[PDB]
Amino acid sequence: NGLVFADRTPHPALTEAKHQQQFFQFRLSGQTIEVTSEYLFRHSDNELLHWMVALDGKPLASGEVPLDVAPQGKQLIELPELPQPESAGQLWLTVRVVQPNATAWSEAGHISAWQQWRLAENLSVTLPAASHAIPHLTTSEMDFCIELGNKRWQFNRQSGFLSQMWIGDKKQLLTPLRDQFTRAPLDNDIGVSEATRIDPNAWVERWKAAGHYQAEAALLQCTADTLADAVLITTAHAWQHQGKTLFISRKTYRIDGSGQMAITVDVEVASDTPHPARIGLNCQLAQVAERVNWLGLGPQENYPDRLTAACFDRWDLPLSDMYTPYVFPSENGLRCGTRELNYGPHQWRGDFQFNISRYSQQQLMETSHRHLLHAEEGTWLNIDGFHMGIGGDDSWSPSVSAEFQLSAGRYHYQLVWCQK
Amino acid sequence: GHYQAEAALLQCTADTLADAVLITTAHAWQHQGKTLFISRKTYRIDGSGQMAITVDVEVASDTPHPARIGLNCQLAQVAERVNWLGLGPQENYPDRLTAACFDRWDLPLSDMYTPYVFPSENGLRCGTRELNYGPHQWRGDFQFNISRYSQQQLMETSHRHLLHAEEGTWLNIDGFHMGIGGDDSWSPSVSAEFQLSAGRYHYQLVWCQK
Ligand code: NA
Repeated sequence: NGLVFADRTPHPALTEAKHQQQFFQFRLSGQTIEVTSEYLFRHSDNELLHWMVALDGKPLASGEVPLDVAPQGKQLIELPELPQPESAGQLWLTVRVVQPNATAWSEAGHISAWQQWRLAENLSVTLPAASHAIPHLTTSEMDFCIELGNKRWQFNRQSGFLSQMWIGDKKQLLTPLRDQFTRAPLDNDIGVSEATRIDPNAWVERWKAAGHYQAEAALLQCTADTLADAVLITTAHAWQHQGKTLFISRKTYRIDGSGQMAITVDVEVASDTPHPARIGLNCQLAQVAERVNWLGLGPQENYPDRLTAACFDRWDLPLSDMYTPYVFPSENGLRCGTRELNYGPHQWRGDFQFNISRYSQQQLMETSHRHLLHAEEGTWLNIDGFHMGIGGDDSWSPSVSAEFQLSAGRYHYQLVWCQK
Repeated sequence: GHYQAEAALLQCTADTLADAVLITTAHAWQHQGKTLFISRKTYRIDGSGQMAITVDVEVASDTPHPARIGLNCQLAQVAERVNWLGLGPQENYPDRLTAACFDRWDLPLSDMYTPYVFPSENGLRCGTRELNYGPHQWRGDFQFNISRYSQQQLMETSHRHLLHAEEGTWLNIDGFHMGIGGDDSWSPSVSAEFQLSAGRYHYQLVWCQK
């Protein structure tokens, strides 16, 4: 039940505790930062404030101001009028309180508090320079093949999914790109439930009994169209369990001249089915790469009801760090509010949540101990428009708060998949 | 500048499909060089006369959250009755809708107008899946008001008795609408969870004849 492993390696939840338990509070108003001390006895005499402004990851300004705050007191810090941003994007402000001198309990340079705000945002209005290339639609009884130069997209007409992609003669997928509404159950999803003594109120059991894990996709529609400068693929699927429709998924794929695939997804969720664990897509990628790069919340694991500690910046970690090694394996390694993701030859743009690793949701839920896991061929990807909270007020009864349950009935998300 | 903002056209293309015609548009609302709103739409007209409209709006994070995200027009038709499947039968808003019930409702046009002595936005009905007026039918998941008075007349006139009915019927169909508040009437009182602050909004509508 610990915040740390038995060998004292931190769980991701330790960072969330550090941030919420901070001793300095911050408000922003125009160009003024207000800092409040929550110390009862000491002055801030080993503290200074580092601030920085970045446009979509790229720094534009930074600076330092010594902190001089009495117990329970306030200090007003006025930012210099900041250089105007050139292009489009959202400006972000980050502050951190740094301890310059070593103590009996910390190293010099130790970070004790932090906070972020959105500043000015300029929206992209200018039409991206209209390219000339034009994608080529090839139709057979079993498939739709889209070709742009030497890039190839294959849609299966029987199953209704993007079943393979090609750059030249190099294939990208080991498993087709499909919808996903399930996660490998966390301890909070399971609670005190067991094979010998089932607890029907637990999230895992409501999910099992409704047939979420056994749901079979059934194609409703699958059409292909040529436009002026692109090809459009329209699909619709029903997920059913023994006659009862659980979810309907409606998608458009738009592949244009610049070689980008715009995916638009619209999902309906039956009001009387237990709210699903996630609403997204998954596939098994052929490529295994070293690093993972993203513009979003990080660097550590973060979930919708546990993402306050994470900051919005540009992050770059090795693949093995995007997986959290819980002793009892479960869904893990998510990062939220991501605008861009980069892995090997692939780039994904939008506003989504993701995890990425060598283990599939199926392997994670079938294995009881972490040492028993084996890396699978390629890399398993999950990209969710929406993901249920993880809870934790206790681990023996539903604890996910109402504002974190996927309960809206109708959902929308869009992604762009291209090459970097 | 929300009231003074002018729609600038970014894109407007047409494509013929196997069974339909698809119109794509994009607009940007600006004031003194700042982009407030961007609206991206597709209209799809299929073989059965139905028009499917898809809208995606971006709102600038540093502009004050908008009062509504929707569409308007002035219809030529003046009909006796309004018929809808949604919350009703009385006026209801996102932070004042619990009393309303979901069902099929049917009222004379004049009932779709609340005669507040000082005139303002009035008459909204929320959580609607279907609206009927004359030979028109709208389907989706939206909020609406319908009346003989433009938002503009309503905002320029000070006493209800000084209002005059306009030719035809003004229709407002919103994907989203800001709460009304009222914990008091002398400071901002709309609670955070009823402000339109998500930055990106999506809604869809089918328009047909019946
Ligand atoms: Na008025």
